[PDB]
Amino acid sequence: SVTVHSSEPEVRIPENNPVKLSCAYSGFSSPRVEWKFDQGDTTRLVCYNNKITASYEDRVTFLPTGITFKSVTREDTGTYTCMVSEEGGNSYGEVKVKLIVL
Amino acid sequence: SVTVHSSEPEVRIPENNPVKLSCAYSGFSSPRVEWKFDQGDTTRLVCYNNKITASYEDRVTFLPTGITFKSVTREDTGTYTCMVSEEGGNSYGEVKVKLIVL
Amino acid sequence: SVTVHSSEPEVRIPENNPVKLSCAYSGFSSPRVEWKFDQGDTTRLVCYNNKITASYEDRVTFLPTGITFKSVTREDTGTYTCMVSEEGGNSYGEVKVKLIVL
Amino acid sequence: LPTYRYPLELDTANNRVQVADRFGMRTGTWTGQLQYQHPQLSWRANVTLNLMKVDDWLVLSFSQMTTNSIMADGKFVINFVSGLSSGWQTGDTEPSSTIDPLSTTFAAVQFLNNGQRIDAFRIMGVSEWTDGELEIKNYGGTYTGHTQVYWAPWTIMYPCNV
Amino acid sequence: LPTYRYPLELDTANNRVQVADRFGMRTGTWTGQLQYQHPQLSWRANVTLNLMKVDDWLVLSFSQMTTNSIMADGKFVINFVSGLSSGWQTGDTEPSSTIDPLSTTFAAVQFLNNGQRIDAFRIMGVSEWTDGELEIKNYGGTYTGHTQVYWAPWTIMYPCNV
Amino acid sequence: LPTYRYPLELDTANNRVQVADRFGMRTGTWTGQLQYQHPQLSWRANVTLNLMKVDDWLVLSFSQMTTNSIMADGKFVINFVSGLSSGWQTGDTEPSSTIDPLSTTFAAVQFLNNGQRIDAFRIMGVSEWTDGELEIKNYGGTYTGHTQVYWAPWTIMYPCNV
Repeated sequence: SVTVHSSEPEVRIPENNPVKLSCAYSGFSSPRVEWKFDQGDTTRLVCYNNKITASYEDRVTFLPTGITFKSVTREDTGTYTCMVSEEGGNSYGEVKVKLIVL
Repeated sequence: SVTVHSSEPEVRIPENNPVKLSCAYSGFSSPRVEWKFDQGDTTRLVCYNNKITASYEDRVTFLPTGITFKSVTREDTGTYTCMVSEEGGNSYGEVKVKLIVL
Repeated sequence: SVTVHSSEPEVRIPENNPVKLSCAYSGFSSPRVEWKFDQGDTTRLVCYNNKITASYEDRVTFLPTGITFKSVTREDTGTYTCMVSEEGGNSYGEVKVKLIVL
Repeated sequence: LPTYRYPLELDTANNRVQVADRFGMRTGTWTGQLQYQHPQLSWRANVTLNLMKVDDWLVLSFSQMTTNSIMADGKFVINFVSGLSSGWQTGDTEPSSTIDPLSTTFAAVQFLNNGQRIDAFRIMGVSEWTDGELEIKNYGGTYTGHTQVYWAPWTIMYPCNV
Repeated sequence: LPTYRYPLELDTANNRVQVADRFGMRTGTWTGQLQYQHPQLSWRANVTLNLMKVDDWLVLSFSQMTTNSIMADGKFVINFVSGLSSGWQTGDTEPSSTIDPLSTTFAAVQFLNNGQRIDAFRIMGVSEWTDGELEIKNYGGTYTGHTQVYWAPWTIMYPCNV
Repeated sequence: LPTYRYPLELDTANNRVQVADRFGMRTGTWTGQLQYQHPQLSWRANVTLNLMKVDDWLVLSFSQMTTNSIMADGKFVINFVSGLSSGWQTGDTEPSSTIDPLSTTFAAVQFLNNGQRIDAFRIMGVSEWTDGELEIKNYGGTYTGHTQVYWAPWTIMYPCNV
């Protein structure tokens, strides 16, 4: 019914550089966007309800198009899962953007 | 304000035959239908919220026009009260269909 | 954003006479009116949610324009605070009508 | 132009499209027999409870009562099939889910033994609803041997739709 | 065209008719004296409780408090006539029904006697509202002789309209 | 003409515009580890709780469980970041306010010591939500030394928005 995809499903950027991870979506009346970071075992909340977490507030900026980082460390390497859900949860979509800090 | 009535207020049917008890109603914006069976002392739920009870599933079928039985027996004899209520309960109606199994 | 005012901010009336305390308001989509009486220390509820209290029911009548008393005694002397609030409390106003029973 | 369905109302005199004031409040009363069920003991007490429809919730307001002895567990059955107020349907008491418990509350009780009035609590959980029969489980709580039970007033609510 | 009434809103930049996000949340605070009433004992304690309007419900959030000794039974009075937050009316605390109780909860209490702290419960029922005065009855619960009472935080809610 | 926004819907075949029936009921399940936290003792138990969105409320339905020993005080942490149902976002568990407590229920517990099962109560309050982590403060209640804790089913809800 709806579409959730990324322009760059794999992103390789050098250390201490900015980066935007793009989340493209369509078919939603009123959507809710969520960004989760997975590095091996640890899962981290980045963005929830079109709002950035306290642990990522200082360097990440949200836009419907995606999440823009000011700088990236060796720490930030891993998968960034973007979930878009319709209010009332009748429709929802996922997309994974692999980030490789060089 | 509203109308709730039956085509056949008294119904005589032979044993093991089908029967439809008709509930006709009008004036409701969005109505809720309920069918209760009264045989002397025992009151039995037959239809609630435009849905048939577990104890009557296998043989009764609901329609806004009324409740259609596949078969009936000496057991099924008695009064069948049909209640139609408006959402928010500002208006409501009743009708009793006496069933006599022969 | 809104306006709440009185025609007569000070009212001096003789003992056992009728009196209307006027509450004029504008800018409200759907307003809620409240009247409180303050005499030195004691605060008294007169009108709440466009409805008169039990302790004032027998002699006070509410109108959007204000509160009409049938009679007044030495007891009734003091400040009458009129509060008008918008449903959802995004906007609200106050006005004080001093009443002096002579 | 579209119509409106409860709780949504269209006020004619105003061109007011609002949410019904009765949505947050719809009174009723079930008058029947409170069935206490346990395999080794079962009894029934004539009770008359109040009902309130508050948004998408159904509140039951229990009044203070004195009942026979109860086991460490047990369940309470309320047969809504008969006993409801005027204009109230048995379907008006149907929960919006099958999740168990829908809700749990504590009930303050006194275990009347000899001349003693022993204070205790009882955990009440809204369990099932089967063709008009509401099932409230008393998982337990503090307990002692007694001959009677005085229950202080209490409230339980569970999700429901109208 | 039609208009709209709270909680209904019309979004201009979108041709959006929706339900106010604040309908499910409207903060406030009553700052006053908690009146404990019983015929043989009465006292008053300076409390400052939080309030939340959640749909057609009014939540009172009690913070931990230490009070004087209380009798086996009791009443708690809250005079909303004065003490409410900015933009809050005494009428904003009126229950949508007269049913008694409108809701019941338990409070985790500590009966401070000698050096002892007795863990006990205290049932609370939202009973009356009279010209701004809410009356929370304490039907009882567990009891022992004590000089003071420490109350852990607690919540009571009751149906209400805005 | 206006579009509408959840909960406000529009029925095509009827010129309807009604409050969605799912507004008063939206099921889900968090499957994870219930974290008990205290400075001298901490443990984690595999639990699978049910969730219900009822209007502007989020209800958590705990099933009966047996856990390790607990201290007189304590915290219960629920990490919603992972474990939620299909179509459920960690943001779907965010409370609508920061007032402490939001709500405070009681849990019927049995402190398992020797061969004994000692009935007791635990007051639980909804206090914090930090980047998907819910914190339920166990303020206290009746307590004894025990080697295990059997918990009867229980419910807690707090205000939330969708």
